[PDB]
Amino acid sequence: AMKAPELQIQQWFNSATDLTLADLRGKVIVIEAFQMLCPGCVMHGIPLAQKVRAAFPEDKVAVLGLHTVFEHHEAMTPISLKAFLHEYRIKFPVGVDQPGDGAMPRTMAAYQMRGTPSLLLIDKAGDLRAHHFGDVSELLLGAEIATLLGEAAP
Amino acid sequence: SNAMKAPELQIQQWFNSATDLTLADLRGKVIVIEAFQMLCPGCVMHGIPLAQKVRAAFPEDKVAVLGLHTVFEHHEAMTPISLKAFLHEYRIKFPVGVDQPGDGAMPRTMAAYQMRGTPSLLLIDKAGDLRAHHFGDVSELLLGAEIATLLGEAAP
Amino acid sequence: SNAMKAPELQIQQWFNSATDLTLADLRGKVIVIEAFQMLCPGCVMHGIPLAQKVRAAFPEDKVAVLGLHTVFEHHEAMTPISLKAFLHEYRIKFPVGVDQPGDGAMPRTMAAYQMRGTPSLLLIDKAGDLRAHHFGDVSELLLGAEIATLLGEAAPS
Amino acid sequence: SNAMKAPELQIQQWFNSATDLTLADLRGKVIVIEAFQMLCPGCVMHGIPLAQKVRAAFPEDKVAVLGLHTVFEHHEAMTPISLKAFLHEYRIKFPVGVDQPGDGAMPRTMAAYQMRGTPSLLLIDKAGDLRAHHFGDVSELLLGAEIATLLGEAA
Repeated sequence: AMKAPELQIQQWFNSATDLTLADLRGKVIVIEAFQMLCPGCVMHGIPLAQKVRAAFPEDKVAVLGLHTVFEHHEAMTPISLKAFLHEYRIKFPVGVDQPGDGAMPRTMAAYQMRGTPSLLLIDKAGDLRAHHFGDVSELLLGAEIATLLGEAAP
Repeated sequence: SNAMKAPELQIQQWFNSATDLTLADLRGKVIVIEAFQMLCPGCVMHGIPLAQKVRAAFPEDKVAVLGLHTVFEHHEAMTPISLKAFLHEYRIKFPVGVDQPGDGAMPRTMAAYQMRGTPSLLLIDKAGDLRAHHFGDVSELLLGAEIATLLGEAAP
Repeated sequence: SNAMKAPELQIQQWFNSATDLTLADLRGKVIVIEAFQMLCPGCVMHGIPLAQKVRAAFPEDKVAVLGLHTVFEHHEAMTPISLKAFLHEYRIKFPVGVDQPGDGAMPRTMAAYQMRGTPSLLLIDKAGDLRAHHFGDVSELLLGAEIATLLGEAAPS
Repeated sequence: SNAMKAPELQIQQWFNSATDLTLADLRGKVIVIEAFQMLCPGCVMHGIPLAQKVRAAFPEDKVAVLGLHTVFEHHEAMTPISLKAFLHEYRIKFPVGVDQPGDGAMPRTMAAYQMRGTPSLLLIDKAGDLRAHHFGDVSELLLGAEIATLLGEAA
């Protein structure tokens, strides 16, 4: 039906461990898929993910970044991303999506994302429940997160 | 004046420019230089958009707008390959010069101008003298006033 | 036993390789890894020519030879665009992996292996265990002896 | 004279030098210029060591030794960013000038001297005329002889 595909991560930043979705079962998971050089991610996507992180507690809601480099690959390598996350004070876990055989990296391809910024919501069972591309109403995102937090744990 | 000649640009490479621009090529124009780092949040939010507003407000024949990429930290994260993509993604079309690597962390032009950080905005007159040097937030009213003052002066 | 476990490679990208190579992929081969920086004079003068001799002296079916670009200084001078040109000019044709950036200066695989600098030469047995770890100058007679010893050992499974 | 006047250097940036050096600055000294690319194996193995051998054999006051980084291929791989680190790693301390990038692949000093490739070694006399232009391997005996001859000529 709707099981969220496993993350395929080359390298994690801001994380002691190699996080998987299975590690996060029982939490609502918000994934911000972004490119560090995408003006919409920097202006809207990343700040939204920071608002979510600030508005909901860690024990109930996981917020993750997924750096899905599908263009200008040499300009946005993990060494660039490391500096990005430092300069923009981004503290939540951020996974480098595993580069693919072509332009799109593996997690992006598995989720059939249209590009960036994309926001994915996974429920406590690990099912994919929303997938927003571009601008997101904060009111409606809040509504969706609440709907998922009000559901029973597996 | 007690004004002094603007030191010559020391550029490693140019983006968005058919030629290797010098301040001497630009003699007779008022020159606006936006010194920035591409991973500096204040440069991306305020400094570059301000330089674009100047470009849109004044004609090319009268006012030159240049970007100067002055990387003084995280050098490996802001190499010319990254800058090229950044200019493309942000649709920045005016000429942008990569400042040459310095003896230490600060690059050559930045040091020559004794710049204190980024974003910094420099204004050079028709005669090639440095007339303003702003670090950080700049009032658009004040900036327009200064540019008009320099435009109102007789060509050299 | 003196056979410590070999950490999994943490690589950002590969040159001269169709696939993302892992040590698990290479199980059953003796693996020689040359960890180098492209601007390190000892790597250019000695380490890389040694890796190429190993590659020429042993068959690909039995011995894998891998380069690991472990940039721990002057990071901006030794980025992958620079490495690509270096591998071309020096005709280095075996797979070369760029070590992932670390928390600090040292990259991740280099730190995992507790390397002292470059060049370093690491030898991993058919079972995936680290068996030698040489820093700097290496005796070709003694390295050839170590590779034979490892090749002499029974396959795993 | 006998010999073509050496064309002016067209340098984007100098390393290991307090000033923007010119051939005119060095009138009255014999000048040895080693044109090289930092990723060129023959430059690293033979050309730069030769320049260093010259610098060690002859006093600073009589013989100037300059490097000229003439990047004509893999341009993006050998910028001054990478050259700064290379000079440090290899402990090259003599003045090194980045040749001004050209319109095409060849930078401007390289094109002005019609160099065949790297390493190339140029010899300029005390009067500023080009007296030798070598490509690839150079005989140290021959080079020493050529330098002595130029050093033997009047002011």
